Amino acid sequence: MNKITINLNLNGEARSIVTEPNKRLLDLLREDFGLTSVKEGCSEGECGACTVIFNGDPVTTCCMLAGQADESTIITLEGVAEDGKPSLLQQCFLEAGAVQCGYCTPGMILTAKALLDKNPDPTDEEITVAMSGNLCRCTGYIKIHAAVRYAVERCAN
Amino acid sequence: MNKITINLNLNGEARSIVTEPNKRLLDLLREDFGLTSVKEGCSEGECGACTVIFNGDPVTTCCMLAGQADESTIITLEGVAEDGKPSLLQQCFLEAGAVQCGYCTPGMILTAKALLDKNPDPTDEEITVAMSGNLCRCTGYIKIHAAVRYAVERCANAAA
Amino acid sequence: GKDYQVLGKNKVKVDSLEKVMGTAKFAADYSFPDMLYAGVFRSTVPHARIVSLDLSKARAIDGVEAVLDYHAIPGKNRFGIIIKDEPCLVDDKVRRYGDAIAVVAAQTPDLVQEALDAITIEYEELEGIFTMERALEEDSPAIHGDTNIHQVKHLEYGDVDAAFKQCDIVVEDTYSTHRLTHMFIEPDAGVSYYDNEGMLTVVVSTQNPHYDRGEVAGMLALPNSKVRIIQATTGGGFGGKLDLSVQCHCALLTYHTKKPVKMVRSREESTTVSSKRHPMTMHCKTGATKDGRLQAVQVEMFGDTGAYASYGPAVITRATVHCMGPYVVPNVRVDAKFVYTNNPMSGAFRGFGVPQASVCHEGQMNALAKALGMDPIDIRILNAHQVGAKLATGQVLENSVGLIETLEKAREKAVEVMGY
Amino acid sequence: GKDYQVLGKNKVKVDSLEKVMGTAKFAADYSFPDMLYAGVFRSTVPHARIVSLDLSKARAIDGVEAVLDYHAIPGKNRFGIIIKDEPCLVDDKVRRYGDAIAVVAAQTPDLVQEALDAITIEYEELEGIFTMERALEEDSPAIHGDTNIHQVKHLEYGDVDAAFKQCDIVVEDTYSTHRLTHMFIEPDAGVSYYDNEGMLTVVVSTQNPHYDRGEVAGMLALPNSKVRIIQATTGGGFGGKLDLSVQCHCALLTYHTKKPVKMVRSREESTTVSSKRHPMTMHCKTGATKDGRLQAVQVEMFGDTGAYASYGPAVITRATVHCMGPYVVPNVRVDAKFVYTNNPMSGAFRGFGVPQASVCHEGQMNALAKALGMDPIDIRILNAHQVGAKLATGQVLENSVGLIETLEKAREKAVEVMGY
Ligand SMILES: Nc1ccn([C@@H]2O[C@H](COP(=O)(O)OP(=O)(O)OC[C@H]3Oc4nc5nc(N)nc(O)c5nc4C(S)=C3S)[C@@H](O)[C@H]2O)c(=O)n1
Ligand code: FES
Ligand code: FES
Ligand code: FES
Ligand code: FES
Ligand SMILES: [Ca+2]
Ligand SMILES: [Mg+2]
Ligand SMILES: [Mg+2]
Ligand SMILES: [Se]
Ligand SMILES: [Se]
Repeated sequence: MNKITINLNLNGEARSIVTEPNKRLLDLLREDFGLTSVKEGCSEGECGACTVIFNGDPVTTCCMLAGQADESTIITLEGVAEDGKPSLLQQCFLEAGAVQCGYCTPGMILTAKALLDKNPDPTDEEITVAMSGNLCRCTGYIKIHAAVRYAVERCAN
Repeated sequence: MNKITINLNLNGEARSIVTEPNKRLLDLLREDFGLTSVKEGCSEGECGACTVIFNGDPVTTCCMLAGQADESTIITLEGVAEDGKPSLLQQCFLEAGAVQCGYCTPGMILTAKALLDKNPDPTDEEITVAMSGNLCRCTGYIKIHAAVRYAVERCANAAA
Repeated sequence: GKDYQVLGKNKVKVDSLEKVMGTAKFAADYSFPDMLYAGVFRSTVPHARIVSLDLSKARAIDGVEAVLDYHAIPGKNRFGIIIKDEPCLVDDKVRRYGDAIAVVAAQTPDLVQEALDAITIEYEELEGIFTMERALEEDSPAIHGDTNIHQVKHLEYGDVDAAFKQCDIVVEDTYSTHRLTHMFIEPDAGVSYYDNEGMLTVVVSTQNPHYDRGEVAGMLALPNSKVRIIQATTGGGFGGKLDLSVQCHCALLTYHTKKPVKMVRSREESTTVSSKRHPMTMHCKTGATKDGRLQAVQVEMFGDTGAYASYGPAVITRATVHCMGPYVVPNVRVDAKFVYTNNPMSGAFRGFGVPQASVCHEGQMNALAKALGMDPIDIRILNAHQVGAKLATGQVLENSVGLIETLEKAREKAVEVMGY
Repeated sequence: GKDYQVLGKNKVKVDSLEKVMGTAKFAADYSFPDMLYAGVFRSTVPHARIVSLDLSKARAIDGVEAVLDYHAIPGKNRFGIIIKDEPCLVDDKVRRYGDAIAVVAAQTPDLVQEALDAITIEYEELEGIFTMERALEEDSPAIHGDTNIHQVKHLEYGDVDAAFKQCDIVVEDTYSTHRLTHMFIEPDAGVSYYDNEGMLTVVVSTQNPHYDRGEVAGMLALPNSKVRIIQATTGGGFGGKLDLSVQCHCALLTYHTKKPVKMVRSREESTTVSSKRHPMTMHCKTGATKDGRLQAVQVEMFGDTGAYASYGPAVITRATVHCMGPYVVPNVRVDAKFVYTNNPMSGAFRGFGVPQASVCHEGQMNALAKALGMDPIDIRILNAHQVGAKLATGQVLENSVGLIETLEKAREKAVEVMGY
């Protein structure tokens, strides 16, 4: 097995790394790039905790091989903050009560951001289906959704 | 400036590193090898806090270029412990009250050890001269010297 | 109401910022220099004796720093949140599937798994008990001690044998609740190490750091003050993280290698090893009169606490005391028995045996409400607890009782939203 | 003497283990991911206004993240252990050599130095004051406010004018001590950062973390509960690490870059910038009768507090309260005047003015003993403080007074070991 060269745009910057391909994209991000916001809750693509914005689209990084992130644009929770400050979405999650244990939060926010970056004014239903790939055992999903609805409204102005 | 390859035996094991030559051995040990026990109290050879055992002799690492550690055997405080436990000498510093702020201690212990590895039963005068390159602002040296003397006696004691 | 400065207000939580920013670190997010990785070699049988265990080939792998069994423990090898019947590493015998037999520490996760697949073991299987029936048989093989009867409680209030004669209605039925798992989104994780000052420390996903401290200190024979447990940001527990998970296994390895030991359970191993809700069966008979006032409740329940006690003693006790819903019952009889089995360890899960008990009594009430043409709410409001009432334990409610309000306000809201 | 369970015993220190093992971490031994290095651009003139300051060229260097002057501080820019007369970064004017003017944060120590070398500045030099004589001349520029007089104290006890007339012997001499530096073996060092939960933090070599905190919080306009100061294993202080060293410069650079900022001072800069012992000159007249009994002490002293107050207040009063020595003197008068100068900042150095005072009172006692042909120890035992003695401040000693025992034990030992 020979190491492969991987070029990608991670959190707004052009990165490049030569490493062994025998690993998942989740491992690459957590271990090689130190992005620990990307959680691993099941290892089978179910919980969504390992969700990251892969080319405008959210994806389960526990289902992808490191090499597949080549030539792609990836955004993890660390990339959401604006110059170290909580974005609008993040602020809404804070005030809405959408956060209990916080293990699912990164994925939730990334899924909600991916959505809002395509559909600024989504329907509550479009919001639901949009985040149906992320499981939470704490909130019942209610207040998480409210935070998204909250953000959209403040997005109007 | 081309990088150089430095081969040395560090704390018992053969290490090898390819690095820039424009750094002191003190920097190599602290930064590249993570041995923070090696202190920088003055940068000019006076305090002895950056002392390491070099090919059997105590030397001030702030006075040396990294490449000069090539083909050498070096022992820092981290390499004195025996299986994660305090060596006899270290146990003696603990008990003799030789430790106050503890900043000059790595140097004191290494200098003491360097002496004992050569001369297991030194005279008090020999102990003093041997450690005269290490400055301390807390102890007044009294108990640091006692610790070494105590180690020498307990070592002989181990004549069972 | 009752004007408060900050109380009641929806203040942004003190730990939400780091959670939404992604800087918050859960156990598995921690990494240290020279940090080794750990894995646990567990049993594949449910009940047996270890005839032969070979760790020689595992240890011989270049990259594996340690492989240990119970012999490696300097202190005690019996733990438990209530009853010390849980080993850190099987010594006595295997009492369940996934029992901790040995632990490994290596430089990489794969080297951990490699060292694990190299271990061989021989079993002398016993009769794996899986039903409460076979477990009660004075004939069955004792999983613990000389009996499979873990807990037995009996509550007697007033005289039910009599009251059951002053009732115009009496309903009997058997209830049964299944086995469930907390399923917190964050799998079990922990990391142990000796800090810069020599302090043995364990960062871990837990619900009770201080309890964990005692066990670790016990295992290593160290005074509590010399063992530090740091409850890291925890991704849910719901009761599944009260029992020990990786604390002792990590600490044990850090004790022997003196290096940091990280252990992150896969979802599979996490679910396989953690405790489960107590599956229960409850035989009940409630007697009431025309008007609807309850006169006497009688219950006989059983419980499958699993291979180990865990919160079993607390589950049976709390269940016994609540089996007769939040209603005033002048006569109560309760017989409860929990037994050890080779089924997954039963312990604490949101409710402490009350959810199971709620099904039983609420099932009866709704049953009486159906046999008396009463509205499920009213028949409840009638027998609802109030300040001054007397409990099956002889205790009298002296304050904070808003059960009827939850019944009226709720019904009201239901009407407004679902047309009650 | 009281059978203590553990008190008095030569117990191994709770922190000696890390020190002998080399694991103990002093501030400079800390390193964090993405950590930047910092340096300070300091004045090379003693007293002057800044005409111009160019930071553009320093900012343009690839690898330099920040180059800040006082304009970058969001909160206050006046600090001080006792008197808030010290800036974090000079605003109105330079008052000493080595005054902090701007700070730099960069990816490497070499980049920092490169940034400092690229900063240019133009001063409008004022008169540098280096003598207390010139400082007291009212036409001399005022380093602070409208006068260079920093502190004044006067102790009046009994009546020395009357007393001196009743004396058989009076010794009068002018004493003076010099300027010294602490020279702890570990140079000033610190590192700041926001932790995982967003907590602003500063790990530093200090003697007073809680004081440090209040200052940092005040600079960043934050509540004290939101600024964490962690005193790292400290390589000695002796008073020189009471004043702020790197805490604010680091915290400020972290507040702006949001990254960890490490600042380790070269021995040179540490000495140049840290406090020094107050040099003092004491004029004393001490009177006594033939039997060697003290009747009156009169001291007129001056202290050079340097550019900033630091412990100037603490030093002048402590020195004033003790300058008659550990002796019962029924009549004492003390005049003390400490002045600001552009000399290095005088602060706290083991003794707070008493070492300087003792040179005086002991010099007097020895001249008395010699002239009266008495044994130096005897003349001291005769006038020594004892429980019950009345102090020059009106205070009467009520307990714990063993001066005579030190005197006797000391002489007894010296007779034996040095032939006293
Ligand atoms: N009068 C009250 C009561 C509760 N609360 C809120 O609700 C929480 C629950 O408080 P409490 O009922 O006192 O229970 P504990 O804090 O002791 O939490 C443990 C409890 O919490 C439960 N809910 C959980 N919620 C989350 N997010 N994660 C778990 O693991 C949970 N596990 C369960 C289980 S099981 C248990 S035993 C408080 O932190 C508080 O934010 C409140 O504001 N005012
Ligand atoms: S770990 Fe990827 S979806 Fe759960
Ligand atoms: S808040 Fe805990 S899993 Fe979502
Ligand atoms: S730093 Fe090397 S002798 Fe002082
Ligand atoms: S113990 Fe502090 S310098 Fe030696
Ligand atoms: Ca626990
Ligand atoms: Mg300080
Ligand atoms: Mg001063
Ligand atoms: Se629970
Ligand atoms: Se001091």
